[PDB]
Amino acid sequence: AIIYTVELKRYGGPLGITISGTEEPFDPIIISSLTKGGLAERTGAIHIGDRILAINSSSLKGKPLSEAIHLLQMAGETVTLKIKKQ
Amino acid sequence: AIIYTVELKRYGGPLGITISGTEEPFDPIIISSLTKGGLAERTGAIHIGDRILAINSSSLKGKPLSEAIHLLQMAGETVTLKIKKQ
Amino acid sequence: ATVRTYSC
Amino acid sequence: ATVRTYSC
Repeated sequence: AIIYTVELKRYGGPLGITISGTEEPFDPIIISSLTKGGLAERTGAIHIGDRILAINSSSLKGKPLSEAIHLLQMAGETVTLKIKKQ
Repeated sequence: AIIYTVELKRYGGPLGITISGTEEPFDPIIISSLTKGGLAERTGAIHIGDRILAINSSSLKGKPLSEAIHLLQMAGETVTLKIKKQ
Repeated sequence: ATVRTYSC
Repeated sequence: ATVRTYSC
């Protein structure tokens, strides 16, 4: 299991990705796409298929997509993501 | 300028990264190659050509390659790399 | 369950 | 000027 953490400085903009998931607690939250020319793509830090285990230190284990969204809405200039490779 | 940070858990094994640099303080320390099948390569979050600005929070600004070697050997189980895109 | 997509 | 490498 390859797990790593990345800290992204978004320079006032979005991370440049879309995540997908359900409200079923243990379903995984996955990175589904990368915006062309966006931060995620330019850094090459995260990719499609990657599972998000935590955001800003708050675990998503057994948490619905709505929780991930709640956290993202409170993201500051720097966002930390714990990633699990598929 | 795009900077991001990656935290890797090498445990007892290697990061699977080869860095290059001179002993001239101002010269940049760069990621020159990745071990095929190594941790760094598997994450897909580390790229050849990018510059290492800091290791485990200690800045390499004005520091020679030898300092980076020193920091990596003392980094412990978790290695945090602050990276600047090339 | 329903799968939703969120841009961020 | 001498460039060296280190593998880890």
